[PDB]
Amino acid sequence: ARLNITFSPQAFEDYKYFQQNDKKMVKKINELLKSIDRNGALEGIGKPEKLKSNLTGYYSRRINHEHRLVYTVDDNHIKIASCKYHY
Amino acid sequence: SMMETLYLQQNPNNAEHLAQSIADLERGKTITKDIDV
Repeated sequence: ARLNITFSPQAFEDYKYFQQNDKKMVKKINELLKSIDRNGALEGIGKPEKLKSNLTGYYSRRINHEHRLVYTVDDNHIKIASCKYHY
Repeated sequence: SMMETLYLQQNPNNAEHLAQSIADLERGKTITKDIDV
């Protein structure tokens, strides 16, 4: 499916980094996006978690061992805060 | 239930990235694209 996805500026820069350097990472992120759209914020692949503390309102799924997709969904529209760990 | 939140917060640089990026989403500083999945 074609999904309309909103990114934070920093998440978009990181997504572009993966497009340019790690296509397998892009494929995984896109599979997570597919699952969020098909099954909702909390259901499907990547061990979805409702975040707490001052991350409340957002969710995490595991892209790989270190990177998390941090996102929320409003009226079926996916918003990405992060797709790459900022060390 | 808290481990993943703490993982994201444990490095202050990642915490700052998330705080700024959440603010950007909530304040309308965003980039939207069509992605085929």
